Amino acid sequence: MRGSHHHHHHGSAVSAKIEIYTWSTCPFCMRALALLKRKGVEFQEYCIDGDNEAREAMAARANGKRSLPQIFIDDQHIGGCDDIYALDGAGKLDPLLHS
Repeated sequence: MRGSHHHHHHGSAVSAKIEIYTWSTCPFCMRALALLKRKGVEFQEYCIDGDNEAREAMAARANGKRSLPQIFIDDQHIGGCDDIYALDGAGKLDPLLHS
């Protein structure tokens, strides 16, 4: 296992689980995506263009909300575009990512 390895009882390597539900052409979704992209983190986008079933799945997790986008970090609902930009403005988003 040649290389420079960090040890601190990590066990199986796992990282932050970051999810965002979008319509590809929604300007608020686009703005949220840009922020996540600028952070350089790895994330999963659920592009649900025209998919009503997926929207209902989203609503079930997002406090019944059907507005877009909806963002989750480590299974916690963070909210929408304004919520994530607000967090960043307060210096609270990097810790969630989690740095």
